[PDB]
Amino acid sequence: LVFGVARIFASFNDTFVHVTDLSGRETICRVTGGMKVKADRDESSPYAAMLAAQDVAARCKELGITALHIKIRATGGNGTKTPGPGAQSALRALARSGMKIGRIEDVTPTPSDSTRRKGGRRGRRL
Amino acid sequence: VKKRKNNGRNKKGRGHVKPIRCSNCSRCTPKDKAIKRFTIRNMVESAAIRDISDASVFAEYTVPKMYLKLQYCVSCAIHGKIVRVRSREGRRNRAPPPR
Amino acid sequence: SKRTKKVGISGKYGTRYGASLRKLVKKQEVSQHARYTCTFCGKNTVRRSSVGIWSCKACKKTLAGGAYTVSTPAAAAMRSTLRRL
Amino acid sequence: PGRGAPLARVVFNSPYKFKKQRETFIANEGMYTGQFIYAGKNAALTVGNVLPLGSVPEGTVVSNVEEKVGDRGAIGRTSGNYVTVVGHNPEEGKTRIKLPSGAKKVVSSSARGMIGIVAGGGRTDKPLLKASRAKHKFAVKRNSWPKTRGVAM
Amino acid sequence: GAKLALVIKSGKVVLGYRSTLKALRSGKAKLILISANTPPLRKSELEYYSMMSKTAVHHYTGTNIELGTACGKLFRCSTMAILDAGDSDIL
Amino acid sequence: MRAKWRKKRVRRLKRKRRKMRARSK
Amino acid sequence: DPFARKDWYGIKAPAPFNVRDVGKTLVNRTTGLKNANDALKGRIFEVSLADLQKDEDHSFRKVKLRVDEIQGKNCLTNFHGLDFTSDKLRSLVRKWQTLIEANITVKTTDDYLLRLFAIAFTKRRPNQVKKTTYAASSQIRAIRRKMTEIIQREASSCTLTQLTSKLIPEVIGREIEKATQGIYPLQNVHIRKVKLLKQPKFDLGALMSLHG
RNA sequence: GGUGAAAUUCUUGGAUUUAUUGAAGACUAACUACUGCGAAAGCAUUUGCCAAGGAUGUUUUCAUUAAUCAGGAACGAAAGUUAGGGGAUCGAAGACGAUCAGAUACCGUCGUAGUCUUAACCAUAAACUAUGCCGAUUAGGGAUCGGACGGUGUUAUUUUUUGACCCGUUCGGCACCUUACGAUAAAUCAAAAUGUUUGGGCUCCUGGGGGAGUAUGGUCGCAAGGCUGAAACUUAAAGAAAUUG
Ligand SMILES: [Mg+2]
Ligand SMILES: [Mg+2]
Ligand SMILES: [Mg+2]
Ligand SMILES: [Mg+2]
Ligand SMILES: [Mg+2]
Ligand SMILES: [Mg+2]
Ligand SMILES: [Mg+2]
Ligand SMILES: [Mg+2]
Ligand SMILES: [Mg+2]
Ligand SMILES: [Mg+2]
Ligand SMILES: [Mg+2]
Ligand SMILES: [Mg+2]
Ligand SMILES: [Mg+2]
Ligand SMILES: [Mg+2]
Ligand SMILES: [Mg+2]
Repeated sequence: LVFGVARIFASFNDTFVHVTDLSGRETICRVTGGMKVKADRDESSPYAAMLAAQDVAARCKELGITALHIKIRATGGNGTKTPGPGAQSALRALARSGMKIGRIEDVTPTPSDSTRRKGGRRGRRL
Repeated sequence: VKKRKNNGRNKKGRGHVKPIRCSNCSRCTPKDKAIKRFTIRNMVESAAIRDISDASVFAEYTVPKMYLKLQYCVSCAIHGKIVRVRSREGRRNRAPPPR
Repeated sequence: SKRTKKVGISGKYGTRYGASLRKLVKKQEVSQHARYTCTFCGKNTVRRSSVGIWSCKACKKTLAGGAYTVSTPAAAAMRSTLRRL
Repeated sequence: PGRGAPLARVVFNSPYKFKKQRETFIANEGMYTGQFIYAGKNAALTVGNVLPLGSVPEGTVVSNVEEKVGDRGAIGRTSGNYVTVVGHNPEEGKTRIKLPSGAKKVVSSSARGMIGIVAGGGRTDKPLLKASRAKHKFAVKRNSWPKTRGVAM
Repeated sequence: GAKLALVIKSGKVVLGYRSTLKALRSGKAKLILISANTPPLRKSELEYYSMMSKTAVHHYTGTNIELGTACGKLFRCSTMAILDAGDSDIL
Repeated sequence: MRAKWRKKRVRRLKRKRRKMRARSK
Repeated sequence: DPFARKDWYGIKAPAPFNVRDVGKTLVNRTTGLKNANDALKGRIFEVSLADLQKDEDHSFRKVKLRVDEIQGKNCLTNFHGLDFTSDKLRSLVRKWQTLIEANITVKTTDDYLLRLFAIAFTKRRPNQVKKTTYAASSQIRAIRRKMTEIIQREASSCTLTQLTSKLIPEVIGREIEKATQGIYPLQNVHIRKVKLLKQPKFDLGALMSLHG
């Protein structure tokens, strides 16, 4: 039972599914939501994140990766701290494509300082 | 006309309170004036909880819960339907909605 | 009888060199010519000999310091760092 | 004359000949007559002492640093200037310093230096205000004042 | 500090270097106060005199300006000799 | 018109008035 | 296909971890002028303390391991740092209670710098009626003095490996609660993070003693 | 990347993403509250030092030493100014890409001053509780902060003291809940009550809307400007709180 880690970037503009070794120095496969759609607005769609997840899940078979630790992060730090819709699609697809799921953790960068975010004072007048 | 007894915030006796940034606007608003929601929900949706339990190896794993604190300005909370306009008499009721 | 109102020591330059330059110079002219307290005997007899050199008339002890002050903010911050370190 | 930073004449004892070796250092802010100056690898870390850069902790302030071992003083010798020790590397004996110009540099860990800041700081903060004050400033240095504008030639 | 204010109120003290040595030579002095910025040769001379007379020495953590103020005087003082403690507990 | 920028317009007009007087003086 | 030219190694845990085979890894193989020995020397692996100790009560902690030597197809990793998980830390704060954080830096007997972040929370009494459980700032400062004194004294009289043996049961938090019962009673007294600053001269006898 | 959707922009010179380390500057999240301190402006990591402060308790001392204050003085957010240091992020001005009839805007990518700090200015904010300071009295109630007191039982220590929790009393605060013997034009108010049954003490400000916080004179400021401050002329309304559409 070979363990890997699946670092998943889930923003509101795009989704990243990224599998590496236990240290992260060596990356196995890395496909994004924008690699599976023809429109920029669909890069973060739940459907796109699912399609990207399958090809990562398909690709991990050849190296014999059987179990994946999953790390979920959003565009944290000087930004939002809520994962995009792509995070849910990836979790379901890996759990169904034939992968064992190990430890699941949130690794969104949490700033204890929070330098000045863009937009203020009145923010985005929309 | 004074609409509210507490104006729009809670700083009676505090002088000045450092502002914060709105969650989805980045508006600079005081911390006590802002509308704050503490959300505790499972890191995986209830529909996909079963599949995660299927892939458990290691089948006694409990899915962790995301711990978010969302801070909103008045414009965003109203437009996001977090809070709603209440009647003149119903504005004074400082009780959370029942479950 | 409180001669002058604003120029102070910089009244020896007349109406010359511009108002701003005469203010910038009197910041250091007053410090340059002032008498300081000796740190070796406590007498108020330390005056600038030349630039960067300050001599005590009573101790006959010469000290090296700033150009227009006996000590600079950098040296004091530097010196306090070593003592605490 | 013509320097802007005071000099200090320090007297040592010759370890071989029974004679006093006069030598002129560049004084630091804090030095005084009658002070004892210690120079060597085992010298204490006080202002005015001359120590190798390898035996001095990072973040310090030194002056009259030498690029090459034996080149008796090259860097940080004007009025308010100084050299900061950024970090060490004892595997091969090299020390990384920061120069007054803001450039980082790697020198031998056996290179010497004087703890502190050179005396006379803040000299260039007072306007000269007069063609005389510029004239007397350069009269003891060299013949380079005044400069006619080339566009007027 | 505050103890020195009491002894000057009641007891007998000696201010100055030339008279402190005279007190030490007589042997009647029992406490010596030395300022922080006294000349090191003079400081070492006073300490050596006390060792001869078995007299306690206190190194005041202050300059002549502060030591003279502590006695209530308006002049700088570099060293002291306490001959009679008076109603104080400085001993 | 907002009173904030009615004040700004007058304040700008006052600055121009002082320059016209300095010119004559 | 740049994966047939990549070999797979293993990870070896040091004492006193129950499970010594942490897992596998991937790297480019030796091909001349590119050695595998120095390519893996310095890698960091973040693994759960629960897996190493085969327990379900350690699921919220993580242990970092640093590659120091390679023995064939096994990398003898040494302890590199202890830390919590994000899920546990956010669940621990809550409201209406005072959070106390203490930090210190200790030098072990084998020339190791370790910065230890200690965390604690106030205790709700069984018969308490009021909502809040806040502590006075004088008590908090008094609590912090006790915490720093215990952490410094407890970790100073031990080596690096001895400290890890102390961290596994979280024994240090036990006396911190015990010492602070008379000031203000606490809960969830833990060591939130363990971070090393420098290392001494690299050793093999000490390294092999943990793996043998 | 980014958006409602895009584009400017970066990218096979490996962009974005992954791990480790370093540097820089700013900031101090979650804990964080109808909680605290400060005259106000304001104040949130640890430690040490320096000086200060209110409340409490008092069978300590002085004995009217007091209240409010025209002129007068200290402090005074942000922005702005002068001279150095620093300059990560954000970001006036400016340049582009969109949208649009136009878009000198909202949106997006850059980006200077500024944002940070030492020395010196400036003295204005919806500087608001839009509610001056001192004093007395007047309906109930529960929370909470600091101190003190009395009682009770657990808990940790203890040659039985102290801390946490519980109940009650009282002083002093931040406020809050119901009510009207009252007040107001009303909204609402335990003060905006004790006022045509009109007098406790003191200071400041206003007299329909504009012109106008303008002109001029004076004074302060490096400047921006601040303080003081009209008149001609014009007009039958402007305005406050509620009511039905
Ligand atoms: Mg305010
Ligand atoms: Mg010509
Ligand atoms: Mg790359
Ligand atoms: Mg508090
Ligand atoms: Mg904090
Ligand atoms: Mg007190
Ligand atoms: Mg005003
Ligand atoms: Mg007002
Ligand atoms: Mg009253
Ligand atoms: Mg109370
Ligand atoms: Mg109480
Ligand atoms: Mg209060
Ligand atoms: Mg009238
Ligand atoms: Mg009028
Ligand atoms: Mg109306």
